[PDB]
Amino acid sequence: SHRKYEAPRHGHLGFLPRKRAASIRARVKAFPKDDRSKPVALTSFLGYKAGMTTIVRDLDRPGSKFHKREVVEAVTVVDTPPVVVVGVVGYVETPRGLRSLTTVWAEHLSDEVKRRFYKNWYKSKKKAFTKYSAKYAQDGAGIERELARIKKYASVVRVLVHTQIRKTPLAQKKAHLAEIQLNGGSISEKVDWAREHFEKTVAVDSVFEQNEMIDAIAVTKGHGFEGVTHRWGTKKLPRKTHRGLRKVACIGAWHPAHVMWSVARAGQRGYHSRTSINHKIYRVGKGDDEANGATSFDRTKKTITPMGGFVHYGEIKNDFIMVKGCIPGNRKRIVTLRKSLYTNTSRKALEEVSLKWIDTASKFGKGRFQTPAEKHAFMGTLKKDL
Amino acid sequence: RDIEAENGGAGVFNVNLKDKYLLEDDEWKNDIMPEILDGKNVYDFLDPEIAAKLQALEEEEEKLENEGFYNEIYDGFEASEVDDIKEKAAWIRN
Amino acid sequence: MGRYSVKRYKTKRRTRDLDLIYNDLSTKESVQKLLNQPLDETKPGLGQHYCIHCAKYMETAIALKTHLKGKVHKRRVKELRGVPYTQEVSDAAAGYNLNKFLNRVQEITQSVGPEKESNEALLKEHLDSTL
Amino acid sequence: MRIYQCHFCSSPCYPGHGIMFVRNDAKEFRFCRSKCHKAFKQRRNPRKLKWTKAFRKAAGKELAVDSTLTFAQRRNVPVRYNRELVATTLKAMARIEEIRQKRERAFYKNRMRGNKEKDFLRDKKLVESNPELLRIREVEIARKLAKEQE
Amino acid sequence: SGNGAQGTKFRISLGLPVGAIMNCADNSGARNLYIIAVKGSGSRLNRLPAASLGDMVMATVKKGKPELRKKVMPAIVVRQAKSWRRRDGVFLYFEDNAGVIANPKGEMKGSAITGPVGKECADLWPRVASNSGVVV
Amino acid sequence: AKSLRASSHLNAKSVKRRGVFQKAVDAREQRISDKLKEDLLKQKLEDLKKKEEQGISTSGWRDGRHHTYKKAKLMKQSKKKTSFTRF
RNA sequence: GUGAACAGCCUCUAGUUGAUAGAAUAAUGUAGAUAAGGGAAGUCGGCAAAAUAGAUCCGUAACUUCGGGAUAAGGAUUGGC
RNA sequence: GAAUGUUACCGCAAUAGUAAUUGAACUUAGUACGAGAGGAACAGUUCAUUCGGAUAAUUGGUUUUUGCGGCUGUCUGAUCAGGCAUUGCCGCGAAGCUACCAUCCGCUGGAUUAUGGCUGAACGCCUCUAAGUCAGAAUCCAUGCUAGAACGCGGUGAUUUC
RNA sequence: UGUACAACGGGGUAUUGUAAGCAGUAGAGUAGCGUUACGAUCUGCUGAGAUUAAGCCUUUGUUGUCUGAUUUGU
Ligand SMILES: [Mg+2]
Ligand SMILES: [Mg+2]
Ligand SMILES: [Mg+2]
Ligand SMILES: [Mg+2]
Ligand SMILES: [Mg+2]
Ligand SMILES: [Mg+2]
Ligand SMILES: [Mg+2]
Ligand SMILES: [Mg+2]
Ligand SMILES: [Mg+2]
Ligand SMILES: [Mg+2]
Ligand SMILES: [Mg+2]
Ligand SMILES: [Mg+2]
Ligand SMILES: [Zn+2]
Ligand SMILES: [Zn+2]
Repeated sequence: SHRKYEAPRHGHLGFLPRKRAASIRARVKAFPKDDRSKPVALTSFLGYKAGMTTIVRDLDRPGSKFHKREVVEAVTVVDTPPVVVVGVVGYVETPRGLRSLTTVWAEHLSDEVKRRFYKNWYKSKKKAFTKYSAKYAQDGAGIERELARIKKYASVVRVLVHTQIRKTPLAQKKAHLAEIQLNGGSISEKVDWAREHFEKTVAVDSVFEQNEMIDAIAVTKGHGFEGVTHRWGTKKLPRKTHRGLRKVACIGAWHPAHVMWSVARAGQRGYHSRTSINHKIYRVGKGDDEANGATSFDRTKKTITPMGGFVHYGEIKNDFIMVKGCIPGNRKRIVTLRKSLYTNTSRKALEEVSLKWIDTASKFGKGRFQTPAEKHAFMGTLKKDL
Repeated sequence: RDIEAENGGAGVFNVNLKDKYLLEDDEWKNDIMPEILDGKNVYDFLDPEIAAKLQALEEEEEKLENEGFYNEIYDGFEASEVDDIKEKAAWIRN
Repeated sequence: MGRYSVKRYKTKRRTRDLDLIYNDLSTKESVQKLLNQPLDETKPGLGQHYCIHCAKYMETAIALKTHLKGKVHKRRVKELRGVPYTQEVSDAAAGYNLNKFLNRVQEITQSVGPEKESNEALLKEHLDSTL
Repeated sequence: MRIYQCHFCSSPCYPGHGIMFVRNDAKEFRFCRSKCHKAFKQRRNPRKLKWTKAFRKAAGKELAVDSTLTFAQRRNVPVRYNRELVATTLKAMARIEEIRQKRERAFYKNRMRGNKEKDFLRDKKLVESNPELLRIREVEIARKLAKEQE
Repeated sequence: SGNGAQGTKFRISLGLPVGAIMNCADNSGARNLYIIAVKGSGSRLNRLPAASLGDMVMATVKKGKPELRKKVMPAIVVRQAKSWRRRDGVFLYFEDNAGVIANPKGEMKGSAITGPVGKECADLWPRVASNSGVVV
Repeated sequence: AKSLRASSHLNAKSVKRRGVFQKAVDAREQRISDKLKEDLLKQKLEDLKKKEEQGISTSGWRDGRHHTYKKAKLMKQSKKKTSFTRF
């Protein structure tokens, strides 16, 4: 008979199965639709999540109760040194779907990206792409033929890039390699662009800019095996119920004589792939800017890195992206930043961000000081300093 | 409201509150006032004749620098002797 | 964090502040108003037997007398001896509103302090006479 | 946007940090930290807690009255915006901070004078009081030097 | 946001679920107020309706005039002990929970409010703002 | 309320989208593309300065390795009867 | 020794050091705890926990077989020198 | 997780699942409409409810960091430094975890239902229907989102001297 | 056999709240002859001292380490 009181089900059936993601780098499942008359452009970028901090924004939002008023907001900092273009892949349309027809690599690759092709790098003879690089000799036949094949048959063109992980504070030396779709001119112009950009760097400010909505694709933080109460958000059973209260009391009271797929069960929590959308870029910071932590209202010459560095990350010494709010993944995880799949019609996508202040107090405690000069000036002369 | 209706309408038009400022120079209207400088609020230092007050403070500083406000041996002991005593005391404590 | 501190100094179990009690004792009119209160049914002792220093009602005059003869009351009396520690002290220790804080200290030492001391002397001798 | 000082320890209170308590007489108590807020709730005395600026000024650990400490005060009468006046104020703030730091250092130096004299007297008394240990030290010195010689 | 309220209301931490007793901050003769319903409350199984500062509730007088007693009336929450975030950048709280008696249009029954009134409630309700002596 | 998939709201959105929002998207695209070109030119100039210090038919097989591999694979599929398109 | 105390806690004489181990620190348990704001809205039912607690002084109703009820209830206090 | 040369990197997408919801507010406006009393909506904007997915800058909770300090009783002659009290107890406490007790984010193309039509017979009138055809619901199928067939597949690197 | 790796050390960044030792003429008083003796506590040297990656950041120092096992072919 019918359930007496209505309640919505616990959890979302479209995020199934709640299994560990197959890779630590979450896949981009859809790129923006290509417009051929537009100039050539990358559709995505790769970065590393460094941490969070706090800002003060001078908000312009007509019709809002906080119009012409200051708001304090959380932001996420992503460390984004330039990526290095190393290859190009062509894709053809078939009745079974998109098929990669051919791949062309650049003549010279760094050991940073060569490490991605090894499980035991220190023992290997490092022979990867050595015979391939010999195909660039004597007027480059083979290379030219495969570029001609891409031009003649490809309906989609993607470019193989990799991170420069040696510019981050990470202990990992092996770089991250990814395909990034080229949306822009014709197929021929896409291929010419890729061939021209082989072994060259693309910086994040030649892909994004401030006041733009982007999407964050990443694997969430893992939490191991989890019970139903916290994995699914179900209600705890009364105190000292026999055989536990972090359970669902009845997993089936009705006919099918099985456990339904729609019933909450204990299992893996976290380390899933997620694509969150519409995060506004608050700042595109440059790595050689001495005051990239400073605003027009705060005249302190300071960088973005908080005192003592980001906890478990280190210091920001490269270009960075500051997006408001939070993104999937924990600090130092590789994240993919994607351009919007559609033209956002909300006015927040039109707002221009004007930051009044960026928090650089220490995250390793209840940080009270923004700079070491400020801490020293407030405290005064110490016993060791005399 | 006519300006608003021709620009964006209600809830889309963003009015500039600085346009009615009565300042000495009209180019100063769209100027950002700084608020923080190295842990200090600019507003509670902002004052007319702060330049004269700073000058008086500097005269005080010069008077101290002339007076000598900013500027190993004992009776019965030389420098090597006090060093020897210090080393022996450190040895004893250790 | 601990249970003792939580259940004693929970916000819903807060007590009157020392600067407020200092202001209560500073003026004679406040002293007389707090000494002579209307018969209130919801206060202990029908609103009578009120110690101003501790901001506390007692059920009876004998309870008030035994309270005045105690280390708790003497502790509160010692606490109310100095400057009442406004936000001006913290601002001045930071180096801000220094002239304002110094003027306030001068006023306490010159006028408000000795008047409070005289009121406290008169209040103590009245409590001795009536108790 | 304004930097406040903690009601308990006078530390700077930046936006977002700490917590504010409003008393029924409309007085705001801003606290930089949970530590200071819990001390206030337990009703501890900031002038007796040694880690606070109120105590340090009360006990004379740092100079409290100086001509550099009078420039910063809450301005309740505004002045019209002037670009060059703002520029002069910004230069003056750095100059005042530099002079205040120099005078703070000098104050700590004057407070700590006599330390070397005390240390030397203590060392002399200890050396005078330990003749046997010094003899052991000399034997160790002579044996180590003879080992180096041979 | 309630009838008589002026504009939208952004989310505030909830401090007063049904069954709470707050003080009466006006001068209409009531001493405390017992919350029995919250206007604008949503619906979810097992979840208690709760009120924050600037909300309208239905309340009974437990202590005060017998004329005020045995009647269910609207009240507007002007103070709460649960800390809440201000968008300027501070979490804050009051000493007590407090409300004032109103009619369904949000007009004040009493003539004055003793103690501070939260800015959010004052800005939401113009009659509370008119009867307020202290706005934080 | 109107759902996210409500026709009249989506029609109003499309009318709004064809105008000022698409204008903003296009202008940002032009700015970013100019920055990308300048980035390439700057890399060329740096490499040039550094080197100053130092000084088509697609028919047939892709290569002989590809020829041997695909021929062997197709022969193996014929022999083991594992072809998707041939018997 | 503490303390009213053959209580609990720590120690001297004497006596043991036995009870399968090692490494890890998911869920669910068993045993024990803490929690903002609210304060029984939970539940068949305040079940369970929490709150109280030693001693000194002030004070203590109905009812009553006049013996009680009574540690009724309600208050002030407690270190060290 | 065996096996279809070995080993490695980048990918495709059959199939299965799928997700958002509701209320108010400004403007339209004191307008249409109305003797009056009253009193809308589309287009343009701003918040919130329920749900969902993350997240930890900040606030709060938590403490074997037994990190720092203190307290009772006893024991180590005292000081010092410590032990025990089934984590002894009290205050603070980073890190980690975590809360509508904290913050962020959650869309747009095709085909349709009722119904309103166009052209038009049946039936020399007529008729949205018979043939043909236009719109149109929170619906359907997709776009987007999750997994990826361990017996679905593609592209690419290296491929062994006792 | 190297922006190599590690163990320590250094510097930051955080946490607590002023170490041990010595001194004073600060200390309710009491005992003996203005003085000495006991004396909770207070003050100074001293934001001192302790801790700080175990899932914090960093590093021109010191000392070491870089080595075995097994299997795979169109
Ligand atoms: Mg932190
Ligand atoms: Mg229920
Ligand atoms: Mg609680
Ligand atoms: Mg009930
Ligand atoms: Mg019930
Ligand atoms: Mg009884
Ligand atoms: Mg499908
Ligand atoms: Mg509309
Ligand atoms: Mg959650
Ligand atoms: Mg002990
Ligand atoms: Mg017709
Ligand atoms: Mg597979
Ligand atoms: Zn008292
Ligand atoms: Zn503080």
